[PDB]
Amino acid sequence: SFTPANRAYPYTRLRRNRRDDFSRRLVRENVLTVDDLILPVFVLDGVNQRESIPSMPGVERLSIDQLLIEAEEWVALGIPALALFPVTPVEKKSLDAAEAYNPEGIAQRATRALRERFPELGIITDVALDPFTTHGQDGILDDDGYVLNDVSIDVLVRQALSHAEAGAQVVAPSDMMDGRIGAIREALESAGHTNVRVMAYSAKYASAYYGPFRDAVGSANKATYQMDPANSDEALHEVAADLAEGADMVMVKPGMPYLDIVRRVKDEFRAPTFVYQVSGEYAMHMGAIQNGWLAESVILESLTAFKRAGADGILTYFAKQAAEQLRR
Amino acid sequence: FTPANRAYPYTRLRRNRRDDFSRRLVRENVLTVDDLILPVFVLDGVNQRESIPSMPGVERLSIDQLLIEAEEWVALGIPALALFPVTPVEKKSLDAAEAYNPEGIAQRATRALRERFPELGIITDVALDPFTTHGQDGILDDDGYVLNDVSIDVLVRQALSHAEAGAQVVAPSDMMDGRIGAIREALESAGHTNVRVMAYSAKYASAYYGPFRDAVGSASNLGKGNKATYQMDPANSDEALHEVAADLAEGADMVMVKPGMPYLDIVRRVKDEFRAPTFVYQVSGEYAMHMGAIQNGWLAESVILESLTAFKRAGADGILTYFAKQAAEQLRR
Amino acid sequence: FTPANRAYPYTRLRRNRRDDFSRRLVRENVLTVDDLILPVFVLDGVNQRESIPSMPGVERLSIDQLLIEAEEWVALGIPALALFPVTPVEKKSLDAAEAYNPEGIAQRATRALRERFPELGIITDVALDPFTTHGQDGILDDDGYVLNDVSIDVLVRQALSHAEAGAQVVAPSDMMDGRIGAIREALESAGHTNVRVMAYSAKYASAYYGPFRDAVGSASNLGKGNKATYQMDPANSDEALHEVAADLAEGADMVMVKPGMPYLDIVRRVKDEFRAPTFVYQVSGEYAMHMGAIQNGWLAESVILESLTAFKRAGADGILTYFAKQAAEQLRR
Amino acid sequence: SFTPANRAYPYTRLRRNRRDDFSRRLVRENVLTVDDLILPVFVLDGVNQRESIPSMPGVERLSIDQLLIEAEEWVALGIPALALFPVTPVEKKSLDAAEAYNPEGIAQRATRALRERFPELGIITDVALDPFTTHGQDGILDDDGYVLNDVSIDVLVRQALSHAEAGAQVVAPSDMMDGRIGAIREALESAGHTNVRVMAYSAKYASAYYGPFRDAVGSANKATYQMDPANSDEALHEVAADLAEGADMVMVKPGMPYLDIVRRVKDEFRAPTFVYQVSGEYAMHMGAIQNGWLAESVILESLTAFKRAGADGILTYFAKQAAEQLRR
Amino acid sequence: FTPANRAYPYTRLRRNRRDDFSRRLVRENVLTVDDLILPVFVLDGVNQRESIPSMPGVERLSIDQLLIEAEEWVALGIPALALFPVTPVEKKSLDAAEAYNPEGIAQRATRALRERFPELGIITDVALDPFTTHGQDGILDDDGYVLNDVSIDVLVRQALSHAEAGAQVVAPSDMMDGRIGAIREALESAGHTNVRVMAYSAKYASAYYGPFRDAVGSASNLGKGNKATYQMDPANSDEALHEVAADLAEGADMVMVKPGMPYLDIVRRVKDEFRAPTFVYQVSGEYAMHMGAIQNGWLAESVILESLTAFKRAGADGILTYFAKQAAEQLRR
Amino acid sequence: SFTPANRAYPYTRLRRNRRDDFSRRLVRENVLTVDDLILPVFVLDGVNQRESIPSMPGVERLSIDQLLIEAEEWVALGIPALALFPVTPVEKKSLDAAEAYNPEGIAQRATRALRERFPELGIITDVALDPFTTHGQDGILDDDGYVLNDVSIDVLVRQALSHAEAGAQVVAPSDMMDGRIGAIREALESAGHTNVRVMAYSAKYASAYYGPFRDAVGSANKATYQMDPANSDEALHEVAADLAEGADMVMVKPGMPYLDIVRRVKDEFRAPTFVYQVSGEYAMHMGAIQNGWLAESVILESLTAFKRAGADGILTYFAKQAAEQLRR
Ligand SMILES: [Cl-]
Ligand SMILES: [Cl-]
Ligand SMILES: [Cl-]
Ligand SMILES: [Cl-]
Ligand SMILES: [Cl-]
Ligand SMILES: [Cl-]
Ligand SMILES: [Mg+2]
Ligand SMILES: [Mg+2]
Ligand SMILES: [Mg+2]
Ligand SMILES: [Mg+2]
Ligand SMILES: [Mg+2]
Ligand SMILES: [Mg+2]
Ligand SMILES: [Mg+2]
Ligand SMILES: [Mg+2]
Ligand SMILES: [Mg+2]
Ligand SMILES: [Mg+2]
Ligand SMILES: [Mg+2]
Ligand SMILES: [Mg+2]
Ligand SMILES: [Mg+2]
Ligand SMILES: [Mg+2]
Ligand SMILES: [Mg+2]
Ligand SMILES: [Mg+2]
Ligand SMILES: [Mg+2]
Ligand SMILES: [Mg+2]
Ligand SMILES: [Mg+2]
Ligand SMILES: [Mg+2]
Ligand SMILES: [Mg+2]
Ligand code: NA
Ligand code: NA
Ligand code: NA
Ligand code: NA
Ligand code: NA
Ligand code: NA
Repeated sequence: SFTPANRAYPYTRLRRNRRDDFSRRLVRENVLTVDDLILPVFVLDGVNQRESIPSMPGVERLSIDQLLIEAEEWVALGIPALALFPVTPVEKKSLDAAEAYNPEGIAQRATRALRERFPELGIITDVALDPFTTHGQDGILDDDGYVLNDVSIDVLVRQALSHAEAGAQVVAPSDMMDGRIGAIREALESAGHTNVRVMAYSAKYASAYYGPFRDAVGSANKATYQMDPANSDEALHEVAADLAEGADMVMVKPGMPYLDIVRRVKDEFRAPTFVYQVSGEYAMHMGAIQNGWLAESVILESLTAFKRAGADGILTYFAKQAAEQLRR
Repeated sequence: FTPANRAYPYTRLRRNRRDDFSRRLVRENVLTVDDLILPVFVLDGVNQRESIPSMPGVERLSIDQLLIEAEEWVALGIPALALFPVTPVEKKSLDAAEAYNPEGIAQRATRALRERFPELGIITDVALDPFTTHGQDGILDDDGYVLNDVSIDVLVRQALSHAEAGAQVVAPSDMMDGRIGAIREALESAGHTNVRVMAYSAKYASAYYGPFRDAVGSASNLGKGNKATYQMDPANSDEALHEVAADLAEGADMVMVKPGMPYLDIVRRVKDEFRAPTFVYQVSGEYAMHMGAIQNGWLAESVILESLTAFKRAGADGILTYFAKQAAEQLRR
Repeated sequence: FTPANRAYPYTRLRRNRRDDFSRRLVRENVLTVDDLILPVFVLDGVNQRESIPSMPGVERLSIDQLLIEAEEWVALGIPALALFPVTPVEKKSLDAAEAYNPEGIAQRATRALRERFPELGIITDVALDPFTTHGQDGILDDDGYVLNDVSIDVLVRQALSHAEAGAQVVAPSDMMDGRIGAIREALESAGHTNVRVMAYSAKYASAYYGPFRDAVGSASNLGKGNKATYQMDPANSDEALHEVAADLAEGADMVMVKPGMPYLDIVRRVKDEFRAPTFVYQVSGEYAMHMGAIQNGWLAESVILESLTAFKRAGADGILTYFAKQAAEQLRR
Repeated sequence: SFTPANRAYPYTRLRRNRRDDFSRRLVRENVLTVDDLILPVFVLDGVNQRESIPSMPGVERLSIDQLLIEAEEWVALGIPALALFPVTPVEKKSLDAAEAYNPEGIAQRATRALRERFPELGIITDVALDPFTTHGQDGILDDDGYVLNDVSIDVLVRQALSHAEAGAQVVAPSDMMDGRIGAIREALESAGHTNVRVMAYSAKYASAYYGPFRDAVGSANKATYQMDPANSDEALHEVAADLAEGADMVMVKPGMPYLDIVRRVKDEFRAPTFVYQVSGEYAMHMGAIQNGWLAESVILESLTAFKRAGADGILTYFAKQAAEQLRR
Repeated sequence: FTPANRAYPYTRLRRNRRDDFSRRLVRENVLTVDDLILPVFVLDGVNQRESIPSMPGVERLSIDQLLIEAEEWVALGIPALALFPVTPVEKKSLDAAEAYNPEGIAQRATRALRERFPELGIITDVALDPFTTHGQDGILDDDGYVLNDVSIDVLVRQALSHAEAGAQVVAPSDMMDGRIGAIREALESAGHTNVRVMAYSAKYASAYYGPFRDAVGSASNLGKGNKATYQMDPANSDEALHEVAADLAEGADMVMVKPGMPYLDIVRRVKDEFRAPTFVYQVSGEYAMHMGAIQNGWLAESVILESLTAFKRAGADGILTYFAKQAAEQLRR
Repeated sequence: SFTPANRAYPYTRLRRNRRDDFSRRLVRENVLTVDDLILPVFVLDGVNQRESIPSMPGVERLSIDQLLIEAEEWVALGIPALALFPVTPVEKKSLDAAEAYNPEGIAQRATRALRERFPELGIITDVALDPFTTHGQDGILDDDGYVLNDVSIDVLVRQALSHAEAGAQVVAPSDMMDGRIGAIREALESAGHTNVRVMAYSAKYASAYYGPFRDAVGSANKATYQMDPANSDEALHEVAADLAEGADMVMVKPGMPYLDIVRRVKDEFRAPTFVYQVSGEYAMHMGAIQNGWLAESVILESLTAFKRAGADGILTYFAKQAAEQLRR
């Protein structure tokens, strides 16, 4: 913990280390690097296609060919990994979310293309039913319109397996179903996919910050599976379970509104810990920068906060801008 | 923490989430009006109201207008205001003498509020940059560096002038070393036994302060010194513990982390380690980015209470927030 | 630590190791140029460069040559130098007066560097043995023992002379009790408010110092006193905590563990318990044994960055290392 | 943890205990003894054979008969145990590492000879595939040249069993395969080898310090199984797993470059904890001593550091020299 | 502690116990001669040796005889002696003046030993009851209670007299509050900078002291006051922490728990919480009961090393033991 | 843990509470009561029989009828429980320790008699093979003379079951076999003896203090199962295992020489914790009291130490004397 060691003014003046750039640099506790950045990308069905997102200024949905073009720069900048989010055509959506495990679904096609062209680039696929359900709910519904836990997991498992077969190095189960990490881990192990990583969305909150992402993927009672914003202790039980079930990495979502949770998770478990700077966080910052209300320097400051809080890796729509600034 | 071997399917964390009643039972934290502090920008003159473009919905108010608005703040049960005077350009000087003028805006406003609303807490701002022509946070040496101890001598006089005006709380916001002890020693020696000191303990060198600078007219002074010689490096967490430990030893009744949401890990650490009354400032940048996104239709209004709930969950006792009135109103209902 | 019941085959720790990208994501620590301090050996005279056989690739440099080399150090972004003067035999005395001579090598070098490279940190060495004829680390009593408090009176004058020369940091390296407090009190009383003190807190009685002694010409004095009466016994871990606690109470801005790699457990304990800016010296012996093995072809060059990464993993904020330039160059690329 | 107890100069002067030899001796926190030393030995195939190792000055590879001769002195000095490393003849190397479990392999022959002649001397055998593969990799390779985890374990298990049958009191699995301690433990238990100790190489790093050992055994992507030098938290998960799987002792490797890891491991688990002062550490010290750059006293100082850090036992090529100095 | 889910039959704790070599490897603690302090009873006169019936094998020795025996103690490497003078009845007084007599037994013995055996540590006993006619541990008020502060004034003079005689360590054994600070302040003011103070910090009101009282002739004074007004209640554990914390703050270089084996939990707590040099006294009662049982043939001689190993396992750095010579001899072999 | 709270002389004087009996009584942290005492008793085969034990002054071996007589007083004094140790006739000793589970063995006969006459008195039976083996070793021997772990457990299990059938409320497995608590617990549960307590000898050391007990029971390499006196951390692993295996109470043995272990065990596990003040401890104290070297008050002081260290219950040959003093 912490021992103040009887430090007292004027013997102790904390301004001394702050006096010069060189000593500030020497004592600086944390630094952000390109190794910490994961770029989420919205993937379209077509060819030679890009779309602008109204609530995410500067962010484009990209067909796979456009994705391959942009990825050259992302690789050149040293961005270790992408998180793929397909924009599913409405005709492919169903009550059984079968498109989730379609070997020729966008996510699967995108993964195969990227694994071939950029063998060193990390590909993190999204294991979730809501891009594929007609109702846009995060799983299979019962008569009452409730999301069924275990039946939803059966689909997630087939989906995760389809992603491993496409070559994804990481699968990221994002729908907050209980026990899903264990079921997905059992299935990957039994199928011989020993080295496929599982990045669990462990402490994912029922948040208003997800607004712009719903515009991005075309999907605009979550309180029955996503966490209540008020709860902190509960996040520890979520992470403990996912680690026991075999997650290689655990995530807190949203990010900056939940930095205390990041801190508690890294302190308690000492495991690889990730944080999602969500679409609302990006849009809030971008909106204030374009309005000329905040300096562009808030981008790096916001990312530094994640590192200081204990995060190993950050999912951020700012990943390319950040990488550029870090280099130059 | 002990996980107690909890395992799916015996443990399913969705069961408590199934219904509103059980979510309510297990809910770990709640925000109330008792948690809110409203910062207010105070003009000289009479019948003055000015909109702040970078802070949509926030007005600078002359004192007469402040008193009128305060009726509604008190009616909503908001426990305290933090006063930030908008100092006329002509009253800035090298020596920051306006800081301790009994007829300064902060002193006049404090006297008016204390008389009109005796139960409303008034938190005054103990700082020199509103009163310096160069806009730096203290008195400069011949190298252009802020002199620590000389600045404190001015801060002390100012804090005493606030105590004399009736302020229940003084909040020293310029990051000078040892200033909490010096101000406390002066308050004690002068008989102001119960004047609270709310220390800005862990206050970071931040880009989130942009709109406040627009509100008080300081933005064009930013380049004329280096705030990194006293404000904390955003990278530093352990250092916050040392800041807080010193302010508690020096007599602070409350300790504060500034900025807010970008520093929620620091709020957590500070509350966990010291178990003291812990405050957090949701700064002008944070307000602006939320407001901009809400006005754009990019974010639902519900993000306001989500952002404030976060401060409570992280361990804060009170939150200085430009959303205080909007929040109290929703609460309230 | 809670293991969280992780069990093979559900948990396979090789999955994160499978690819470079995932290794990069989970990597816990990185070394940067911000972490490096270069010690330099400083000669009297002009156009002097001398190779040190027991430290392959290290040169003692006259000040003119130091300034020339410093251009490259600054260009690589190395934040600071630690200066070690090579005192002429004739300037050694019983009273160590050369320590505080404004025209001593350390003072002249500091003044030259501060003028030429204003942003480069200069860490001076506060110690008496470079200036004593007997080569012991302080002033001797009639029993041949180093007098604690009398030595401190000389160290104080020397630290003041460094502050007057412009040094941003003084580093008291002779293990006298209470010396941090005495030097700090003197700096404060004289107005050197911002002069940092980098305490050699947990400095051990070590055989790894051999080559440094060759560098500064002290090897033949080793037998003339007992360093074990002030330097720490290598067996003692708990004792380091007490050393550091005292130096922090006495005002050190940074605390240091010496030797480095053979004492990485101490770095860990010190960082864990105090959460303060923590420094480590990768001493001359450590440099020499790595260099000797690399030159022999017994070890790959990559051991340099491995050794330095270890300091970061153990909890060090900064590393004093004769590899600083070689490391910065690799980094850099 | 730690309470400074308001100790202050001049009331507290830490030099007082340092004043005289007798009080230094009284407060000395740790002492190295011969009980802490394990001697690694490189074992040749022949008779009347010894070889010098260019990068390990003073260290000889020894035929088993020479080993028996030298062991008399090691036993007389009180060295509790040897760690055997066979120097496999190139003709015995294969893709299936079958020589690993050959009842007449060097390790097995050496063990039987030593167990008979010096019944009280601890014998620690090396459970590893790399001395036996043609490719010198630490396991069985797939098409991509990747080391297969579970298939490699199947061989390790047969090897460990062959060592128990030869009489080894300890087997030491050194190849960083996940779950191998558990598999080896299952097999030893099922075969009735209840008392055979398992000394797990738990936190073994992807290190440059292993250079001279590769010269010693004739073997000059490890990053896919050996630990990244940057990682500390990760070492706790490695040790927790090996303890749960049944290790009687856990090891950190390299040694002095990883003393912080030794400290964390002993503090967290309070289990028998070992550390390997590797070939590079030995060569670095020996090179500087022979160059006359460092006093021979660094040997004892380096070993003292392991004790102070929390190690119960130390694998060190300095074991005989250290034992001699400790006695005389 | 984390159990790490270890479970039979995967974990069998008998495997490490199977052979001597593996037992040796995992052995957590060892006793060495460096851990031993021998208490010795010192007579006035010349050519005096007296057997102590309640302490079989222990002799009181005149100084000449002490010096002769000390040759063997030094040859075995025993680091220090604790001296306990057997004060002649005629030299006891109300004012305990004999305590600070430069010609007292303790002072004479210290001077003789320091000259003859310069490397042997001498720990003198700072206490008043050997010098009072009533045998109570300090100066009495008119109610028959030991006056705390007045007793300290005598203890200080005595500690100074020991420092002047050459003692490297003084050990204040009478349980007066604040005595460590007062003695340290006096030693510091007088220039005895390096005289160690070994505090009897947590010393209990014990029945195990019986035979020592026979050794020094105090048994018949026990009823003439109440030791429970300064010695600790055997029931109290938390209280020991407060005793030790105070003695460390007051400047003790070593802290001690008394009795020994009946208080091994206290040794553990004290070492765990303070991480300071920690000593334990295996008192006369403990020696006597072991000796009696060994002489009876009820216990094997091996219990001696078992009892001493316990002190090391519990966290002691050094052990004051009447078995020191017997132990060193076995060790040794 | 502990906060000194800046307490300083003369503001703090710890002698103040020590000034008067009443305040000493108020702050007294621990008190010994008759509820803390368990009396070990040596039980003979005959009728109207008692024997004196040379190395345990004042202690008698008693036939069951004499035991019943003495038990009236023990019950009247409030002693909660006895620990029975039969003195097995040499003719009943064997290589297979079959007498251990004889329904008419001394322990079984004694238990049935006491359970009937004093239904409220706790009876703690000894689950151990050494009173029943010809060789007096603590289990069944292999060819090498080593005590077999799992084969010894098979006998212990039958013995524990015979004690439950005789009515013993507690069985106390005293032989240091690994896993025995679990095996005994499995067997008691399967047989329907749900409420039979298991008092594990968890941290039992290879001690010289057991001498007089061996005289008492007629039995004068234990280092291969009993704990090395030097080891403390190891005791935590012993207790953790016994608790997981189902022990209702855990014990440290010897007692006063191991009070630090008592402290660590109670602090770490917060479980019912017992300590054995062994025969050597009793004889040492009794010998010094009879010699007139120590006051009889050491008896209470020695017992107080166990309470202060964290023990809930104490096995002590002083139980009747202590009970008498506590009452009067
Ligand atoms: Cl200043
Ligand atoms: Cl500021
Ligand atoms: Cl001195
Ligand atoms: Cl030194
Ligand atoms: Cl008094
Ligand atoms: Cl006393
Ligand atoms: Mg979803
Ligand atoms: Mg979950
Ligand atoms: Mg990190
Ligand atoms: Mg300011
Ligand atoms: Mg401050
Ligand atoms: Mg702006
Ligand atoms: Mg709260
Ligand atoms: Mg020096
Ligand atoms: Mg010091
Ligand atoms: Mg040399
Ligand atoms: Mg660090
Ligand atoms: Mg290998
Ligand atoms: Mg492993
Ligand atoms: Mg150890
Ligand atoms: Mg006394
Ligand atoms: Mg005291
Ligand atoms: Mg007596
Ligand atoms: Mg110890
Ligand atoms: Mg037995
Ligand atoms: Mg056991
Ligand atoms: Mg209790
Ligand atoms: Na990272
Ligand atoms: Na509140
Ligand atoms: Na750094
Ligand atoms: Na050892
Ligand atoms: Na010791
Ligand atoms: Na009890």
